[PDB]
Amino acid sequence: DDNRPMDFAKDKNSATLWAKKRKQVWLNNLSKAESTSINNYIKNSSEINSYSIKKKFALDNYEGIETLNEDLKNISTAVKKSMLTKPLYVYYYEANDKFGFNQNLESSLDSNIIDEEAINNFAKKISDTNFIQDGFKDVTMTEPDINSKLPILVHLKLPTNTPAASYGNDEENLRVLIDQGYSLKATGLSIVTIKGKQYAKVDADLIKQLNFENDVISASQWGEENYAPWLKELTSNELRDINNYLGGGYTAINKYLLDGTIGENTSKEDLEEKISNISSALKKRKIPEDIITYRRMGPNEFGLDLNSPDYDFNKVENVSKFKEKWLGKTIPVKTFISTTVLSNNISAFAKRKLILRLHLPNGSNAAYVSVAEGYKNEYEVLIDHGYSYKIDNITEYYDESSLGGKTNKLIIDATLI
Repeated sequence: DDNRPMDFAKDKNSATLWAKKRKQVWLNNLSKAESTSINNYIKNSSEINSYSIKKKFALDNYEGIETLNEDLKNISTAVKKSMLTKPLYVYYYEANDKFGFNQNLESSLDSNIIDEEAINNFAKKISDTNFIQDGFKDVTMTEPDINSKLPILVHLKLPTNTPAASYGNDEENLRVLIDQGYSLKATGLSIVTIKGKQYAKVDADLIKQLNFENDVISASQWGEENYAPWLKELTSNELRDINNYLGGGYTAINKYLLDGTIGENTSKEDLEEKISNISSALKKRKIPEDIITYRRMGPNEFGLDLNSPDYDFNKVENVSKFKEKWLGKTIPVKTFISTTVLSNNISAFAKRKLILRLHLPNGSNAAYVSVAEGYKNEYEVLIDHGYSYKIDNITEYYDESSLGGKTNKLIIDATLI
């Protein structure tokens, strides 16, 4: 029950009373599998969250580890039994990395003090961005009196209905477990002093973006519902040249857009005609709400060869190089952008190491082209040529599967602009 403030602030006694009361009931409402899985999270959260990432980006017929699948499912159903009846502010310390920001926030002259230039740049970086939150998240009810090393204090507002369960082995320092599927949107920034030391306080809202990840059924229903009319209403030439692009025409078309190259069993005129028809098609029904889309990018899309030493992300140095190079950069895109609404890996591009996770905003000129017959299983959203995207974050994970290439891969969170 929620007969409490929205923000316990520094009032640990109240927060504890509320939490104890909630948690006891919640625990009595759990299955033994659910119970087991929450205790698993207590023991093993890091492994479970890492695993959720490996799993969502894996190929279709990836089996994984059974007990961890159970933990994903059971933790989620468990916490859904503890939904908030009103908003709750929660707290956690955080590092630069989680905001895709690689400038030191600490002043070079005084360790207790935030650097002014850095915090201003930070202010820019955290704006105009929905930070996807992978895995589950556990947070504190109160401003934590721990002498944190970390530069950032997140003050996160959980909305009404958020599954957020009171849990932990210490009844006097119960934590809050937040269900996966959410993103973080900054609502304010300030410097605060805690025990003589400054922190960048990021006020943010927890929000939920459309993001099907592995939910093929939902993704298909959404694509059909929003773009079937689009398909039926195409002009004959638009339908023809979209069909051509999809059927393998994309290579020549996108190459022409990239660097004007014309293999001349075609003409500049024909290439221009197909591009103009596909583009006009893509302007016909703007993306109706923000949606996360995905692309397995080849190394060339970032100036790399398959055999470039820098492409070797199994060395930490190269991941660092890549992060320093591309973090926060704006990438102009002359080509059409083929994406999918699924996080699933794709056989034909199974070993590609760069995974674009692109925030595709409402009003973008793009279409779910997989409504077209014979393409239902591609789950593809095609974006118009000429856009750009900014890189919000670069996050590595190890794809241990052989078909995936036994390699670290980089989840590149980006926003279309």
